[PDB]
Amino acid sequence: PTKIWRRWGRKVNLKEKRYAVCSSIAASGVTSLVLARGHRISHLKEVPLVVS
Amino acid sequence: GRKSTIKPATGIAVGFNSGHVVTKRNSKRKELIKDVVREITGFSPYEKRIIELIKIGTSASTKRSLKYAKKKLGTHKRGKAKREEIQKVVILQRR
Amino acid sequence: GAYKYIQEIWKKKQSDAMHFLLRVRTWEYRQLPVVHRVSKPSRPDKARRLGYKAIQGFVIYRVRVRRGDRKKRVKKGIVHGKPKHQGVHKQKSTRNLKSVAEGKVGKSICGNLRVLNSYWVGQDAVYKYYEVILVDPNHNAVRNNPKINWICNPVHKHRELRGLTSAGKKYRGLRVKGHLSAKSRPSIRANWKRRQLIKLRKCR
Amino acid sequence: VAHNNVLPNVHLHKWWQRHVRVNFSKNIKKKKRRLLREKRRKANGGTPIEKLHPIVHCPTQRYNFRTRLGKGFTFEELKGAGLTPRAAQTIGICYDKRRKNRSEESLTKNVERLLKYKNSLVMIPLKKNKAKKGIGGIPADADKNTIKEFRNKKPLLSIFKKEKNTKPFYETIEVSKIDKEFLAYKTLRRAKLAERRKNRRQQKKDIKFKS
Amino acid sequence: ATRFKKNRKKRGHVSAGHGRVGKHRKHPGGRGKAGGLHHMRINFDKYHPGYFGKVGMRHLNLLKNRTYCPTINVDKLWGLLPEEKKKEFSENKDIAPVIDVTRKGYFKVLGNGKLKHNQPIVVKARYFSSVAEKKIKAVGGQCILVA
RNA sequence: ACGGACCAAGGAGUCUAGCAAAUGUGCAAGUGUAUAUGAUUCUUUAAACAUUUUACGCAUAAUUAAUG
RNA sequence: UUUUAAUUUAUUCAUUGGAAUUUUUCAUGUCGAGUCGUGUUCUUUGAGAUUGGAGCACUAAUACGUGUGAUACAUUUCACA
RNA sequence: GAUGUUAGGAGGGCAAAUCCGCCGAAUUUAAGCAUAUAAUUAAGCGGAAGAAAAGAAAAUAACUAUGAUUCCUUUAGUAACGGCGAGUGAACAAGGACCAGCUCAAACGGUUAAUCCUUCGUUUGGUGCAAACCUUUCGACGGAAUUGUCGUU
Repeated sequence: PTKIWRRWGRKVNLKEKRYAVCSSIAASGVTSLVLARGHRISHLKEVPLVVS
Repeated sequence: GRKSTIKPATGIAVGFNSGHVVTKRNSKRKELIKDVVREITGFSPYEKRIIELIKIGTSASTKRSLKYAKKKLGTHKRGKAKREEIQKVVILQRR
Repeated sequence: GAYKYIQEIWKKKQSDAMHFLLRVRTWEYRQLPVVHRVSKPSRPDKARRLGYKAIQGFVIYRVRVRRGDRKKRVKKGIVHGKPKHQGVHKQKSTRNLKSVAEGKVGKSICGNLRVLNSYWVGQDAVYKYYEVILVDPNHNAVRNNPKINWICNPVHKHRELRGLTSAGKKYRGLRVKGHLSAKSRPSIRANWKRRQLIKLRKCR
Repeated sequence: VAHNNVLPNVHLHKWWQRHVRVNFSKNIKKKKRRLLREKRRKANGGTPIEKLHPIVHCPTQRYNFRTRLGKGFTFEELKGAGLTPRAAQTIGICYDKRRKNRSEESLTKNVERLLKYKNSLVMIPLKKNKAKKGIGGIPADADKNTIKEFRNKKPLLSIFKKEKNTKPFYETIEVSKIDKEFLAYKTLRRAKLAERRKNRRQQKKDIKFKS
Repeated sequence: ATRFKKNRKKRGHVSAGHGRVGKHRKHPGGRGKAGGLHHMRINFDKYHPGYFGKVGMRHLNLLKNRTYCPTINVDKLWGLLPEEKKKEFSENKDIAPVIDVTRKGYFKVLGNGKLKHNQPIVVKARYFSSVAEKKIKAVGGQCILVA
């Protein structure tokens, strides 16, 4: 019988979490990766695009 | 270990008075009631036994009185205190 | 200052006077019924030193209780179990005779009252006698008093049955503190529950 | 058992499924406590919900060097600050009757902490512009203008926090001031060896002084 | 994680990898540490030699705070303090660092390792090893007892 | 030798604790921010984010019944 | 709609008590008894020459006392309560 | 003491997840089994609240000392208990949540119980359409109480 004391959550190292966030930002910064993820960005000027 | 209330602690962590070197800083009704209650109550039977054992006045008699008081009251401390008090009253009634 | 003399007198219990009065009153209590109201405290100093007061809603009942241990409630000595549990004679009750005495009067005989405390009164070969102080929580003389009226709140019903009187505190191990009690403090069962309650965090 | 494992030790021989409990509501309880304390500090209308606590030294040789927040200032500390315990407990100062000041250092440090708190206090009148100069060591009541101008300024909650300690674990001394004759190991060994007889001497001193 | 379990790959293999002859029964050797000294004795003696018996005297209540004593060897004293100040202390021979290891969290200074030659250093600690003190004063330093 | 007349649907190495090995990952004589706190986060969010310059665990030193 | 903060305003006249601290004296007071404790028995505890509880027997001292300081004692210091 | 269909009141039963007392196993594990374990558990009896119980030291410590209770992290599967086998197993310090202290007894007050309750009346005003509710202190009566209420600390 399924029990409520299953290991529902996980403890993730803070350093690994920060590494993952930094890597995700870096990946968002490269055009090919965004296109691969599936965003239709063929018409924007540059992929690390910033606005006023 | 033991400390010293004067002569500040030596700065080491072991030995006598060790530790840090902080700067240290430092019958008018009872007996009337006693006489009244004594007059209207007296002595318990075991107190009477101790009294006559003391009145016998030998070293063996005093040892027997200490043993008897210890058995009757429990604990050597209480037995000894009772024996001393009974000796005091025996002297005070002998005068 | 009379109470001090009374207390010092009752401190003896082996003097001729105290012995004689203890004898005559224990004889009278033996003939009296098991639970019976008394008009006024027979030990006014001791009752007053406990919670008793001379307000209207305060009553006192004298209770007789049988001495010794009660024997196991197994039919004959035919306990069906391991030899560790085969004893029937030397079984000592957890509650003291004083607590049993206050229960005898507080359970149903006067269930409209609240048991406050109880005291000694007398002894005998087969009976221990006690006097139990009870308070009427519905009397206005008790209710309007800024003191003592804590007992009117319905969280002090049957303290003698929940082990909340002084005798209960004694037999629950609550009269000692520190390393000598250790595991009794929030109640023995509550402490035991807390001591093996296994806690798991969601994320481990 | 088999192979090279630690010998098992699991204390699960009773009915433990009744005693398992898992906190799914840890952060929910965090939010609830935060909300409650925010609500009461809004309810009391400006006065902080925190109470001043003394700086005390942790017991035992493990935590000798560390200080923390104790409960309650002592009677001597409150007197040095110039206020009674009954009055002090009305202005957010904790008082306990159990602690005693064995050291002038602790006495003066907690007294100076109390004085700083008293100087930081600004007192709101009990009767709405009926300011009075106070009793029991309570500071004189502030008036309308200072109350108005101080009510819109951030409260000093750092005073309630345990004080940070300056850390001179590093420092420099001149080489010529180095004592080259000291023998620390010998001193420790000699102190340990002599401890027993010095306790005897102290006991004899106590017996002599008893008369 | 349940799809990586080894039992999944024995789905249609009758015995589930537990043997056709010996089978998987319920505690065929006993429960817990049952058979020590009798039929698990070889395991106990081969992997946990000194398991049975008792040695030594009892310490009725311990109070570990009394004897808590972290240690640091002399070879880490110089590394305790930052690099720039290490350079400054090594450069200037007229002054030496005095280091209170108790503030860093050490009660006893032990004597393992090599201190820098002709670099005086003063150390404050609650306890000192004999060799630790010898090295401290050999490099021209001093040990100071504190509490 | 035992089970199986037939068909459908259900039907059995799992979950938790604790230890170790293996491998992947992060950091490294340090590592893990525990409980808890804060924050114009509060559908999601019971998760994410954060931690005014000695909490604690394990590791950093062993050995002895033990004073050490 | 509930309450609950800040913000509005209080002014005269009067005598009726009470409280905190600070000056100068008297006087070192009270402080829980079949209770504590001890022995024994049973149970309970990690508590071990007994952790608590209970039954029975004995049965205290008076703050200079008596309880704790995890090994049973005697003489005794100290700390804490 | 009785007795009262005297006046005014209370208890009883249900419900239980959490809570407080009592009573109290065996299956089980020990590869057998008796101490031990299961377990101070299940079953049984009784008693309360929105929480209960605990709680303002006859407490720790041994330090530069802490300061009611409860709970969380940890101490710690440690000190210890145990056919020292299987198994069992706390406490102090440390970090946090919360944070609150009090009164009887005893003392003192007799140019005066200074206390309390019952019943009957009076008004000081307020919110309610109403029903009803909150405030009000002048009493009078009858009692309780010196076998001790109240004030002071």
